[PDB]
Amino acid sequence: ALSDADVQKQIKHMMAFIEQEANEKAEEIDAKAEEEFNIEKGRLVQTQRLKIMEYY
Amino acid sequence: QQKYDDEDISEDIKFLLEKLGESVQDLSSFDEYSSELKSGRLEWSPVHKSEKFWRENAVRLNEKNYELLKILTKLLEVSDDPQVLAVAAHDVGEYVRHYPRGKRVIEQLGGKQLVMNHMHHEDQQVRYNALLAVQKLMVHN
Amino acid sequence: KQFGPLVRWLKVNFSEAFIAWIHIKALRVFVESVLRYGLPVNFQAMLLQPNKKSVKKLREVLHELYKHLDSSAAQQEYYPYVYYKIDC
Amino acid sequence: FVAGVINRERIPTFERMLWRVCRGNVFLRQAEIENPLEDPVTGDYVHKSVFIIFFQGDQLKNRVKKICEGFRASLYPCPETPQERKEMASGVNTRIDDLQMVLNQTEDHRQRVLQAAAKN
Amino acid sequence: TEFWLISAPGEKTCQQTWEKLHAATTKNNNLAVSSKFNIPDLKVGTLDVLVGLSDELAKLDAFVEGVVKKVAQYMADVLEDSKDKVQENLLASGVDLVTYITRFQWDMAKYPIKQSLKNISEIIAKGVTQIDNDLKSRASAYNNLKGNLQNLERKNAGSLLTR
Repeated sequence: ALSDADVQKQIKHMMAFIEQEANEKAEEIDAKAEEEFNIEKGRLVQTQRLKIMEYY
Repeated sequence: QQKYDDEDISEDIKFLLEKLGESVQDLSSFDEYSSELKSGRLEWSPVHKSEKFWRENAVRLNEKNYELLKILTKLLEVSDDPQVLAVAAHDVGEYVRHYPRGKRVIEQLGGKQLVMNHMHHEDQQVRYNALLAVQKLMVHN
Repeated sequence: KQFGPLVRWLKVNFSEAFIAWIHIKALRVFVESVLRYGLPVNFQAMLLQPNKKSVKKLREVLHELYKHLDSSAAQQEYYPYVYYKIDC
Repeated sequence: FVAGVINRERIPTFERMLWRVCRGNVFLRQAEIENPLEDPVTGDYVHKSVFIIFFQGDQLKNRVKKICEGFRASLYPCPETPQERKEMASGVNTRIDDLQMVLNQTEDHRQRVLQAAAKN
Repeated sequence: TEFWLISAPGEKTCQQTWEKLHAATTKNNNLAVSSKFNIPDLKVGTLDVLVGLSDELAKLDAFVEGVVKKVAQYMADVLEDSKDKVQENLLASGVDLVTYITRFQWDMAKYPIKQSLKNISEIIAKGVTQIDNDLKSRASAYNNLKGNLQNLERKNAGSLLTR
């Protein structure tokens, strides 16, 4: 059916999908980075502020 | 199997057979076999052929650091009495059959190679025992 | 008085089910084209109301058109072109 | 996937089935054996070839296992590119030689014992 | 009535007029009715996900075929705007099936363009499931009332012995 050149073309198609998966995973890790930034930042600010106010 | 009218004959035969069964059961003990091998006094005996000793006490053959199995290897290299070597080969085969996981340890020890050597022993019985031992060692290989 | 709005019930619900049906079939065609080719573009879905007895002619036409693509694999579902049936 | 074992009788239709599964996503490992060894089940020196596809998707691998079941395709490899696979092959060759020689000794012993058993 | 939903590889924009207007080699030389389609542009994930998606799509389409033909049959039993012989089909999108099939458009409002394929399939499955269950309940209630009416009629049917 497909020639060997078409087999390499389908390998390139697999590569387009692999790079798409890579982009998806990188952006997902970036989203998780934003989420942990928010959560841990709020947590640390809350704990430090509460310590300072109890001291006060 | 034969039946006699004299009840005394049957009772005495029953007694003797039962006490002989008890005696051979008492003979069957891993301590006895381990002493035989520690001092090197190897010979065919009911302990060397007791199915429970090979099956139930297969864990007992797993010595501390498998030193008793190492003694079997040492005898595969050292013992020159053909009967003792046949005993060692048969016991190694039994140990492998009832504990295939110790065969890898034997290969590490090189005892397997010693049985490969003992295939071509100068006495047919030793050749046969080594043959059976290796045939058990060829499971999943 | 049950029959009164029963007509609305069944008619509207059949409408929704039919809409879902054709949507599913469109998704199936999209998936089949995207799999039978790589990065796809304008695969040109098409609607046919076959004339009577002319099924053989149409099958011949499409075979002559696009049987070079596979030539070995694509019948009941294995055609040299993406294919589906619809009842109406 | 591998230069495995197939009797080379439905390899063309096997490729056709795999082309009806996917659109030939990966080149199929191709190998052939001339006058091969006796098959364990068939008990004859049947000709063998092999034409099998490697995959990255899980559903695709499940389908490959399904079509291997449906066809006469023996496949039990450990397809690892690095050198440890070839070291494993060398060890397999050593075990094969050991099996051959022990089998020869056993056969000779059996022949001798049977001759004696006849004469008795 | 039978429609066919086909598709070509689409390597060229000339394929647009080869499948529709090219009377030399098109369908029965442009005798079968030929009409373009609306198909959403949707993202795809990975290949094994697409295999699972296609299998799920086939199964769900079979089930939806059962559902849609079953509601058509129940409406035929109701005998209004559809019968087992006359009025062979009901109205989809408020228009007859021929007009909706010939002018099929994508309903992104119900199935947003930015939902993944699997999410859209799940939404469709849930919608058709709930629709079918509710309509089965309604039709069962209506048929039970009809059966009770007919039972009462049978009790008031006969002669001076049993009527």
